[PDB]
Amino acid sequence: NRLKDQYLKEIVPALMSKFNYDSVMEVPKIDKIVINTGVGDATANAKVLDSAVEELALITGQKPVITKAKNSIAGFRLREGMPIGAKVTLRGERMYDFLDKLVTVSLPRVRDFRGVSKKAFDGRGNYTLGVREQLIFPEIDYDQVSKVRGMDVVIVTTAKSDEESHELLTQLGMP
Amino acid sequence: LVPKRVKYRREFRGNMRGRAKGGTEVAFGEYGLQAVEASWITNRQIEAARIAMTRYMKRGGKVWIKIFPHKSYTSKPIGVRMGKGKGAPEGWVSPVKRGKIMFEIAGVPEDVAREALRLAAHKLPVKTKIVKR
Amino acid sequence: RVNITLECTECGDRNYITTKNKRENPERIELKKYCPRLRRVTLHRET
Amino acid sequence: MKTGIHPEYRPVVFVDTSTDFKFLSGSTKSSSETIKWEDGNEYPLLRVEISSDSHPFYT
Amino acid sequence: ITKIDKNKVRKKRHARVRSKISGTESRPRLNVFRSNKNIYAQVIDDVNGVTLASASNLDKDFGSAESKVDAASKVGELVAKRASEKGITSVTFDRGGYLYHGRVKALAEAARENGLEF
Amino acid sequence: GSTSNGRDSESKRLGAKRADGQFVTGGSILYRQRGTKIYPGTNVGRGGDDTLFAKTDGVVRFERMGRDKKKVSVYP
RNA sequence: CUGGUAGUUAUGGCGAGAAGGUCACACCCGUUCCCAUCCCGAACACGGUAGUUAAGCUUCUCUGCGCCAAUGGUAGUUGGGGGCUUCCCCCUGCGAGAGUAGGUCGCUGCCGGG
RNA sequence: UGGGGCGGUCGCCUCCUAAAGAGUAACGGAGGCGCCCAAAGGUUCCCUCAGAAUGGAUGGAAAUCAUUCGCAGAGUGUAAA
RNA sequence: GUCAUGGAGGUAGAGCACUGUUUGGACUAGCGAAUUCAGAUAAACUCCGAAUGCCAUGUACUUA
Ligand SMILES: [K+]
Ligand SMILES: [Mg+2]
Ligand SMILES: [Zn+2]
Repeated sequence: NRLKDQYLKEIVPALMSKFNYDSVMEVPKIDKIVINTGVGDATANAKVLDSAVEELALITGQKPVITKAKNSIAGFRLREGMPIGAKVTLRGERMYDFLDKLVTVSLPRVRDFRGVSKKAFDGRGNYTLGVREQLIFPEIDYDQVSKVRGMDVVIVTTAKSDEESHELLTQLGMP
Repeated sequence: LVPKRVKYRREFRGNMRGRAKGGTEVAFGEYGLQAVEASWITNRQIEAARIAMTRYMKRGGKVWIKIFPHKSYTSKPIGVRMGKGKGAPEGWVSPVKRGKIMFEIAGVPEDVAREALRLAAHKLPVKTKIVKR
Repeated sequence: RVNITLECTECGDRNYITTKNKRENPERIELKKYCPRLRRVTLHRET
Repeated sequence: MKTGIHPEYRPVVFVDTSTDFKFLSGSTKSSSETIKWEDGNEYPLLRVEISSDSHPFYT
Repeated sequence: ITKIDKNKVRKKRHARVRSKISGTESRPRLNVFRSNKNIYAQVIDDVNGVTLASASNLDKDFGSAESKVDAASKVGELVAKRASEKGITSVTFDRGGYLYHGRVKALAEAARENGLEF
Repeated sequence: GSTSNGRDSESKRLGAKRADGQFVTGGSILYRQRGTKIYPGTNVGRGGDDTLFAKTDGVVRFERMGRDKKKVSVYP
């Protein structure tokens, strides 16, 4: 809503000026956001899995998806078929809402804020942030948490080069 | 020289018709031994020839062996009759057709090269000649 | 696996033979098969 | 948009306890509070710590 | 992020459909194209590679345009009438890789109501 | 001394059963195979164990579809 | 000129460089409705057209890769005849694979609109 | 049955030998079978694998997530073709 | 039987595109796995591929 309106009003001219694109369609835009939990301790107690399910369903507000192994690993006492993680995807305006909440009341509310490592881009134009402690969530209280399961927050855009992705990401608050 | 592993432990003996398919030119060194006839060459013969020709040069220059003993052969002991399956493997052999270069050397003058190749050719069961690139 | 006979529930005719696994299917199998006597499809049950 | 199945989240207003910073965004919990800001509509209120406005790194 | 081409995957599905359905002289196939605005229908046999009838949501007359669906029904009506005029009575429907759900389904049903026999 | 080998299976008599350009009657077997080494063409069917058979009367033609494959047809 | 839909062993493909247009096509905007997501109107489905050729798409130019490919020679070989038989030689007919000269940035058909 | 004995073998399937149709022997060279599946069968609709590079908490070369490359380097109940 | 025409089929030869075996450099994750350069090898390897033999068609010529 507000973030989308601000972006479409300002960043589009700002980006079309800062890089001189032939057409406005070349402007890199956010596409989707993926929140992945990752749970490698499911073969002893399965309550960890559905646990991760409810805190995902609260922090995001929609049912996650149970993901299972694509092969078997003897070392990790696995065979094919273990539900071994959960994930959520976000698109559109709700994506913008999550982005705003993270940049205002979640990232600033972290234990420390020493910026965001500008070299963590994949080399194509997408970004990944790794949350270690689950208690940093605004709406989730740690008293009902069993473990600090980190979240991969994957931010994908239509930026051909990492430079434009950095422009867009730093333009919207947290660098 | 023995292969590390093989897919099969027994193999047909084959034949040696025709001129060598490839390897009939000196490609790494300046001098080479060329086969004039066809023959099975075992790994004992290769080792003996190599030691002779390397000792004559006093570990100077470079030597390339252009044949490998890929094939195995079997045998039966004294006192056993015919039949009851194939025998047990004994050694490893390379079938060498006429025209094949089987040893190359470099890094030494004419005299040393030719005398080393002459010393080596007397350890081999095949009729040879010395060629220069 | 074991051998099985399927009996028509309206005639008692034993029309079909098949197989099953007794550990996976401990019950009596029921299938809807053609009955040659009545010339129509009828439910068949394991004997 | 799962018809009925999806969990219920509502637009809620966050209030900072340091500089009285006011923001509006979706939230899975309404915190059982009421406000009359953002003329034309009403959103529930939530009390939290310093937001990015009062962040040491953002200032 | 590469954007998927709708027409490429649609043609892949269309080839899968065409694995079974092929139009002959006695039983030509009725092929349907659906764009973002209009709807198109052809009646064609594959033995000679020639189409025998056609209709579109672009002709000068029949301007009833209400939500692209009754337009599809009108197009089906037109193509059925023309095919009957040419003597075509039995056809095999080619959905063209599209689902049998909306505008395509309406076109097919409207053609069924008239002188066509699916 | 023992061999520990010595087993084999009976030969199954595969390959072409009719010639190119030959007149054939309906139901005749044209080719026997494992897998579709040759594909069915016009008026030719594929059996349950990959056998190719004629469905009508006509003349047999072995033909080449796209570069790497083959088929067989029967034309009246 | 363009949209749809076929045939043809990639000489038709991959790659690179540019032009073009809401007449068609597409991206795009939205989710009331039919329908949909192991979650997501992303796709599928439906309802419209503010912006656009940025991409798909169409048109033109490149041999870089890929693909196609002679002629001569050689290997092999049916038949006839000889050696000094791990094999080799001669006469007649057939005749590769590799390598190369060279070719290629497609060619044909039907329909609806400009 | 390269005398007989001892040892081994005796039915079926797949490859090589087998000489570019089919067939073809030896106490020749290699392996499987004496089952399984109520879906791992029928049909309708949909879609695509192994591996690698890069970026990220527990997590480590390899577990889950994201992008790119990727004609099959995977899979096909089980031996091989 | 020969001639003309059309087919199925992977041997000889050859090759390294897959699978095994293998030599010398450059470079190398760390004496040494991968990548590349050059050069080898195969009954149970094949991106290729004959001569012959085989199956048909003919109204061709001869012959039983
Ligand atoms: K000698
Ligand atoms: Mg199956
Ligand atoms: Zn009955």
